[PDB]
Amino acid sequence: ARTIRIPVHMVETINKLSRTARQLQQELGREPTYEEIAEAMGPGWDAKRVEETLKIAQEPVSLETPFYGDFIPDEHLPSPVDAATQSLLSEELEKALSKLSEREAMVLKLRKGLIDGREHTLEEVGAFFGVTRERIRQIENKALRKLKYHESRTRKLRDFL
Amino acid sequence: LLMGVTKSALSTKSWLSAASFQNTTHVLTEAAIAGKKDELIGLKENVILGRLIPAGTGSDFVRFTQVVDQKTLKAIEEARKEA
Amino acid sequence: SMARPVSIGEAVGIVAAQSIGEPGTQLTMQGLPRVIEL
Amino acid sequence: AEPGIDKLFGMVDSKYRLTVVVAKRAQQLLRHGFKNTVLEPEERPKMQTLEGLFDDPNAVTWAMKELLTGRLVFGENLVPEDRLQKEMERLYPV
Amino acid sequence: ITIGIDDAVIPEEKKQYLEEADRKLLQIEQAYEMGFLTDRERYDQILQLWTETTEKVTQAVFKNFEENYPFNPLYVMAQSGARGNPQQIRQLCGLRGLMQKPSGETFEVPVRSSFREGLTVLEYFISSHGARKGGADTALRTADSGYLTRKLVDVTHE
Amino acid sequence: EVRKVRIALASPEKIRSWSYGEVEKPETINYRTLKPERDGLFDERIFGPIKDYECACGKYKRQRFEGKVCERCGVEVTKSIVRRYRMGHIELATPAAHIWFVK
Amino acid sequence: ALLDNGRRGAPVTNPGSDRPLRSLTDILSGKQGRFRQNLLGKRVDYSGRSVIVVGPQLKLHQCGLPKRMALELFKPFLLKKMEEKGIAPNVKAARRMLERQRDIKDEVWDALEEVIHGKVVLLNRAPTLHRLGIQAFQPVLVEGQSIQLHPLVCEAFNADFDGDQMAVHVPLSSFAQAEARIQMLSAHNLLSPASGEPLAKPSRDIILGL
Amino acid sequence: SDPVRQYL
Amino acid sequence: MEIKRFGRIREVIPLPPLTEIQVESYRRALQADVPPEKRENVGIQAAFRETFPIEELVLDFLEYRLGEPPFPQDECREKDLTYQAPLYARLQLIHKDTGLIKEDEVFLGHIPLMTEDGSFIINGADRVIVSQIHRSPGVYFTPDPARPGRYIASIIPLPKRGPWIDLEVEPNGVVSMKVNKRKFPLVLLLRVLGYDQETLARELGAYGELVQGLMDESVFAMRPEEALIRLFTLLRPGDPPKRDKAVAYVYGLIADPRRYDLGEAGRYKAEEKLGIRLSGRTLARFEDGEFKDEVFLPTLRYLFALTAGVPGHEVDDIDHLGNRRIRTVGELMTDQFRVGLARLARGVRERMLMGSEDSLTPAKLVNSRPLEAAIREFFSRSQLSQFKDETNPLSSLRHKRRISALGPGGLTRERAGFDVRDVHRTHYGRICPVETPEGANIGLITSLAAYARVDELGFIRTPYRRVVGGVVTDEVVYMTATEEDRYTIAQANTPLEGNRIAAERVVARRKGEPVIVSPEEVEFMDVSPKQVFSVNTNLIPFLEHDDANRALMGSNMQTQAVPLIRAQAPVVMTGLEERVVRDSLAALYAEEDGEVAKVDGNRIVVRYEDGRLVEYPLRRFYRSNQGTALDQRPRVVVGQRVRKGDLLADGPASENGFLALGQNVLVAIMPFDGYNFEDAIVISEELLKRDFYTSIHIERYEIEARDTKLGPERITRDIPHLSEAALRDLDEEGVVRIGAEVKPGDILVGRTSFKGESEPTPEERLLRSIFGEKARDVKDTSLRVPPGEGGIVVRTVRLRRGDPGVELKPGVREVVRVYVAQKRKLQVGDKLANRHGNKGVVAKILPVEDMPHLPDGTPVDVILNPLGVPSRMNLGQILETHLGLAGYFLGQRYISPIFDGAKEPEIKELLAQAFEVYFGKRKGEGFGVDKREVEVLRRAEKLGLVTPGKTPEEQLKELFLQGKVVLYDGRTGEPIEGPIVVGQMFIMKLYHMVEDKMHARSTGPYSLITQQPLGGKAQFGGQRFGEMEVWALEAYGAAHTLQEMLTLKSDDIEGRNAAYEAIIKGEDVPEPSVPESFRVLVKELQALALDVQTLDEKDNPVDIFEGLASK
DNA sequence: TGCATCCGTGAGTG
DNA sequence: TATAATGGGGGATGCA
RNA sequence: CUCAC
Ligand SMILES: Nc1ncnc2c1ncn2[C@@H]1O[C@H](COP(=O)(O)OP(=O)(O)OP(=O)(O)O)[C@@H](O)[C@H]1O
Ligand SMILES: [Mg+2]
Ligand SMILES: [Zn+2]
Repeated sequence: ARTIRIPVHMVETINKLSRTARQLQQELGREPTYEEIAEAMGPGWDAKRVEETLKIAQEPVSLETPFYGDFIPDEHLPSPVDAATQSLLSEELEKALSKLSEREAMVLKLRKGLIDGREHTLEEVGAFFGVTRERIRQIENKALRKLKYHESRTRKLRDFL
Repeated sequence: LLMGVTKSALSTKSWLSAASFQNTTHVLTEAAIAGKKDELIGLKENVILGRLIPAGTGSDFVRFTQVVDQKTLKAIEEARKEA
Repeated sequence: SMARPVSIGEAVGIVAAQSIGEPGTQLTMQGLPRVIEL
Repeated sequence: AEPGIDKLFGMVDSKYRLTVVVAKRAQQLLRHGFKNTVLEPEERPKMQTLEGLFDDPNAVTWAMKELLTGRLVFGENLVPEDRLQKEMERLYPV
Repeated sequence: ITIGIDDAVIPEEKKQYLEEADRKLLQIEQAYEMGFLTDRERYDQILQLWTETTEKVTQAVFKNFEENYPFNPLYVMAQSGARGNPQQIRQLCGLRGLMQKPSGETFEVPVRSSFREGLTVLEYFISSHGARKGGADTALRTADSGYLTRKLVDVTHE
Repeated sequence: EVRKVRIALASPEKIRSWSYGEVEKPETINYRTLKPERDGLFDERIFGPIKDYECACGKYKRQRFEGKVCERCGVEVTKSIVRRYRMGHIELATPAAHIWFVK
Repeated sequence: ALLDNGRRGAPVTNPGSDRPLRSLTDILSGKQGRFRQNLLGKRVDYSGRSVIVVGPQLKLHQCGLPKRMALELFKPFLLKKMEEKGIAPNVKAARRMLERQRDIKDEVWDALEEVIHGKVVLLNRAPTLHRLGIQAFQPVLVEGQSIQLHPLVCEAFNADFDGDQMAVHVPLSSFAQAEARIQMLSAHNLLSPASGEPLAKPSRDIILGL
Repeated sequence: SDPVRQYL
Repeated sequence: MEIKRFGRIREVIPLPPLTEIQVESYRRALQADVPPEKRENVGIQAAFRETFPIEELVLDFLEYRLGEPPFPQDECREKDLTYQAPLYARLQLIHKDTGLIKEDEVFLGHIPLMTEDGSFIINGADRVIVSQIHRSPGVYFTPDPARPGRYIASIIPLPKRGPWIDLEVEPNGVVSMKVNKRKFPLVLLLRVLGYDQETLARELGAYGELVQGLMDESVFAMRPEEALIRLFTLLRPGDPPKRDKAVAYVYGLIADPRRYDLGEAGRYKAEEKLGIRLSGRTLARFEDGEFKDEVFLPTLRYLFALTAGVPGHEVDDIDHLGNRRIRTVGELMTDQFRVGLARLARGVRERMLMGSEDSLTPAKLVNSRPLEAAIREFFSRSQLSQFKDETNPLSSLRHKRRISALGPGGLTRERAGFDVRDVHRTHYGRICPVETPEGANIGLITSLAAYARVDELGFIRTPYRRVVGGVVTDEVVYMTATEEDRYTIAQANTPLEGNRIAAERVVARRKGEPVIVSPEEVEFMDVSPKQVFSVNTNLIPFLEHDDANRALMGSNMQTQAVPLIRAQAPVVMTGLEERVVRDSLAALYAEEDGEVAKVDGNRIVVRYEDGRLVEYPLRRFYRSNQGTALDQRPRVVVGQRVRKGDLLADGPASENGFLALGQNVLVAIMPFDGYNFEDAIVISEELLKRDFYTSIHIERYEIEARDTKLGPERITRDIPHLSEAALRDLDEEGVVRIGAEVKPGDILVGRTSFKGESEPTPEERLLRSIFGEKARDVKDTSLRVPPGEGGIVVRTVRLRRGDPGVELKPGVREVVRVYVAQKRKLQVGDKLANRHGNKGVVAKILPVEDMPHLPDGTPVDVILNPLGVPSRMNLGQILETHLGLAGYFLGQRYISPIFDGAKEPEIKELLAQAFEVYFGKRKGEGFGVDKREVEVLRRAEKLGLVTPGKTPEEQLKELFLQGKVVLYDGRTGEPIEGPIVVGQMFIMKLYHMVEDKMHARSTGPYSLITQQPLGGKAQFGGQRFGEMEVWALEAYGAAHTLQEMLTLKSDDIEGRNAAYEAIIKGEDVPEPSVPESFRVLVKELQALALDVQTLDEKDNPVDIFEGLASK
């Protein structure tokens, strides 16, 4: 019945919430709070869990509701402004693959994850140049500290926030 | 045979124009059945395709008109004299 | 629009359509029904 | 209106060809840094900034002026594309 | 150039025309009560008479304007083509004219007053029918017209 | 250059030729992780990657892998734009009639 | 119900509503269809809209474009011109300068003037009944919020001043600019394409005076 | 034409 | 000050409570103040008595009650709740077998209450339930459009309470019948009622073409049972004609007072039309084992005698106001209370037959969900439930007095033709002939007349004084339309001496149509000229000189008047501007006599005669629905003796108890260098200086912080990568301080949200590890200020979860509302309008030294072009301008009644009394006549305005009596070559301003599927370049501009990103690629099993998807 | 005579 | 997983 | 529902 399929037992729980809250409303003369529900449910039930259960019990709505999907932006795809700066960040950065070197501007690539997407520790990285976890460190900090001096003279990367 | 403007617009050779007009289903079915190809001749076709319309600056009559200064026009005619 | 021989590439059909349509829509805001009937 | 637009309409057999010529010449001037201009310093269109008279950034206006001078050749099948591109980029670097 | 209520000059021929109209109306009513004419002939003749009178008072307005007040703002704007037309000016100075019944037929009782003189609630209410019908006419025809436009564009775009 | 646009009838074989995998479950996305379901209406194994050059389980995570379908989850690592492109399909039991050509 | 919902018998609706679900037919066909809504007419960037107003001091090929609108509509050009001079380090900083209203200096409004020199804009009023429903105009930067429109063109657009509004559009290319300046310029389109008679003619005040 | 009545 | 009023007509009865159409309706529906023992069977009571008792166990209804609202009105507006009262009902369970009796008071939910002004408060927003006009129930007889000599009889019940029955006589002599799109001879149905052939010749029996033409032997040869069975087989193909099914269906569709319900009004209507009586709101009944008839036979009798030549038989006009009725708020609320009750009864029936047929209680047997959902649906989604128009006090009043023909149960947009839109002759004094929207809604949405009221049957009543013989009585007789059509009704202005008709001949009306009649043949008379118009229409002075097409505009444009901070009553009034302020409940008055104890800007304390000390809180700067600040200001000083019904406070757009929509200004009617071209308006800068046309506008900026599967959103003052310069006006929590200047781009409320798997890609990881500062886990999602918005923060509302009294929606932690008010001065673009239709945009703002001024240095304020006058035919504004000119020097304000107002010679007299003050002061001041005034006098003498051979004083008097004066152009000093009309005019600033409507967009949000820019200023959307604009660019031949408009500036993602990147670097734009929405089209066609192929010239497929859709 | 299909544009607000 | 329960709740035009 | 036509 649901667009978002829910495990049967969970559905049963939600139904229990519905009937309980309905009873509470019928007897109080008003709608119940999370606390009254949590109390009437029994042990192990607090307001938080009731609220969360009600949060996952939400039915998604249609886009073509008189449309509703026309007032909804596309957060995924990069805009021209986004695509621009990202294409200006890489540009103003491979200006640093230069000033450094070939192996310097690569320990940083593994460490920061430019190549594989994941950050390789100075441990794993040692098995690609032979060096141990303290020539790598000096290999890294020589890069950054040099790049830090390459800053404040080109002063390009500041605003890039 | 005299035909109304609507019927004549739907009976056109282009299935894109006919579909974009009215009776989209009735047009698309009979178009897909006959394996119809749209030559992209009219305006609405090239509009849907997002191409340059075959009218005005997009007319083939004036599309490929070239502009060259006499200085360069002569500067190229020298190398194209001998070998 | 320029009182001279038409420039090649002129979208004649669109101009005609708008030239017939414009008065009708404006002279609304046994006339138009007859026009449509024709 | 546009300066001497009647003359330009007299130059062509269709106004759209004129438009194409103007646009293409504008792109030509824009890509070569105006160096390929057939205008003399006194004929060069100018804008009045807070500093003073500087050359007009609008390459379209430039194209129309140059077209008014009569120092431009128009028509179809005059010169192959790649040849014109190569030679012009040679004479006026980018 | 300005607009005052005294710029809506009521021609002096109006009273005479209304009198003659009333006496002819009386003559046709004599031709009705006595059974000399039917109810069709009566209504038609009344309509014709009042339209004719309307024309008369229009010509009177424009003539008096031309001869006695050639620089009158209304006459100026009307003649020059700046704003206004003979009918509207006639409504402003002469009479409002005959009005429309909601069905489409015409009230045999015209609106003798003008905007300068001021109408009665009855005349106003009578005019409201025609005004309403006009607005509805516009609103209902616009769609048809635009539709036609799109048809033409579609049939001639190539 | 494009100068023609042809419309034609799609055979079941053509439909399967477009497709990248049969949709078997009427399930949309995970009701907890908010990720798509396996063989569902939003499965990435069929339609394509959700993020640019990244699989589901996060194994192959960048452009060094492209076209390489993961083994653990089974998702290709191309541009995430492909989910606006790659067609799916549903293999019916008893064939049905296209309502257009009928009515 | 998937291909053409509501075609045969009754249309399938979601529980709790009498609303037929949008099938693949309802998406493509209709005035709200994909064709008439997204192929034969789209929404565009580099386009603004404002209440118009009469600008008698304007020449036939001119219009009064507010500096606020012109700022946004010519933003990418301006970000370049602010780098070619020195009002900003680069383009990103230049854009992050115009973000907050307080951070806008005075040299910006001059650089913007330096940008739009020669290039024109396109004024459009709905309903665009004919070709002259959209016309090209050389923009003149003004204060306030309203767009100043030439009097003589108020007949083609059918634009009075009882609360009307117009939309602006910016030809980007050196081709789109030439098309507008040569073919779409109001001073070039004096006569009517329908009858041949002058459409840009003295009316109202202009007549009343003479 | 009605699946319900037809099935009934 | 001196207030001079005209008019000779003595209006007897005053205007009825203008909001009573909803008050008296809803209050009659609920009857909460009436003890349940003395309640009539109307409204909620009738709903309970129609739904109950429940047949299976038998659940029976006893009584109901309404409690007090859990939250007050202002608190409901505050916390986004509904102003409602808890409903309880006493139900008893009766076991029809045993006799078991269990009784309990069940809670059915809440019912939204109507406030004092006749509005509602649903989910924190004010709303109005507009009354609905519809074709009244009963029996009608319309001529068959296909057959001229024949007539169709129609039986109409209340909407969704029965089907429509047609009795079209088919071409065969015998009458047929049409129900539920089916058709069958009426004979068979006639047999079921127990009608023998003799009863059809005895009761009827007159025309052998109809009476004996109905009789067919092949139907008479069967018992009522057999005939009933046959008809059941005729109506439902597939259902076995069982005797207990046919009776159930037929009864349940015609004779059952549950599914079929004729109107009470409809009852009386049918009773009067057929000349009979009806035992109940139904066509037939089940009595004594068989069926007994009530309606069908007299209906047939009337129908057959209509085809003949019988007196008393006429065709009914369906647009008649005697055959059309008004369903008010109470009835509309009832029809959604009955449905929600019938669904509750279903939940009861489906629970009485399973569970425990002895161990049940009215408590656990009743589920009120469908009822709550029903009422909530009617108040939160109905077409007649509208967002309240409380721009100014008048707007809400009009909104509540409007009448819609649309909505569920009425007409659709395509169902509305010409006839329903027209102004019927019976609209006289009931429905305003003037007040109606211009456009597609004309004739559908209307308004109620001033003296008009709706009776118990839903019909509109209009008052008429009785005239017996010749004496006009003070007895006022409210009549309906059909009641009006009986007598001859003279006009209200007809000459009267005391209480006697003095006119030798009077102008009267017989059935709407006008007729000149003698004073003896006069039975009734109009009570006032104001009775035939709306409220806004009655606020237009000199309306008898205004054209309807512009008067309509006048009325609709008053509604849009923004409450000015220096608002003032017009110098020319009609009289209603006081009552309107009264009934709108914007101003504050005294309940009893006494003395004011204290006066403050926040409160007013009064010591009454009763000795009781009452404190009246003043509503200070409250934001209405449309943004116009509704603020009350005190008008009394400490210790002021006050009588009953006296003013205590002035609401927004209200001055001393008078309606102050706009302001009185010095206007000169003349052209001005083109800045007056086409309705445009030129204003003096002296209007902005003394704050004329300046108003306060408030805008709320709500924000939510919720719990995510990534982490909680925190309202903080800590925002990553920011500066103190941007966080200056924020408090310690992160909310903007109260009383700060906010501009576009400024942070109103700080907020941080955790990023997902967007944990910086190595391009950003490396940058972070380069700049030294590490990447945070929270990102800036702070509520900023939209471009073009701003003002001063006056209020902050912070609601949280875990704080006493407030529980938010599931998932949401905390909600913050920033109230930002602004003081808007008049500027270039704002729309001004008078009460006569004249409107325009402020085109030019001139300094005072350029303004055409009077010779005594006094400059004008507004310059209105005369060209906007002749074609618009609205001379009322001119007549307002002259008397206004007189009122500017005499220091007077006037009350000129509608159609019985200030005539020309009286204005001449007043102007003559004004000229002596305007001119006479200068002659004893050591000043004669100016030199240029003589030139103006020369030209004017040539204009035929003044008399040749007269002193300049006399001639200038002749000009001043014509409303014209000498005007000096400030730019030169030289006079205008002629006399200009200058006076005082009531001009209002309208809701349409440029600060709102000015919008621009370089780039921004795109739609999901289409990838095309959004639509709207709020979403920073682009302008739609529709089909017609494309037709324009095509007609021009602008190919590349069109291609730009179709690609780079729209959905060509590659092309658009490349374009922006091309412009920001100073390059020429790239060649556009194929649109994304076209690919969307292709895939949407493939999903329809259609192979769309983009081929080249060799018919070989070209991939526009670029190897992304192919395996 | 039944069914299916059309019925103007752009923009604002909740 | 086992009392028994068995059939629902406008408006005009083109085309077959 | 409102603005413009
Ligand atoms: N844009 C709107 N803004 C405010 N109220 C609206 C709007 N559209 C409709 N309404 C309300 O709905 C009532 C009428 O709506 P109607 O049903 O005619 O529109 P609709 O059918 O929803 O339009 P569409 O089908 O284009 O969405 C109006 O009288 C008004 O109360
Ligand atoms: Mg306008
Ligand atoms: Zn993986």
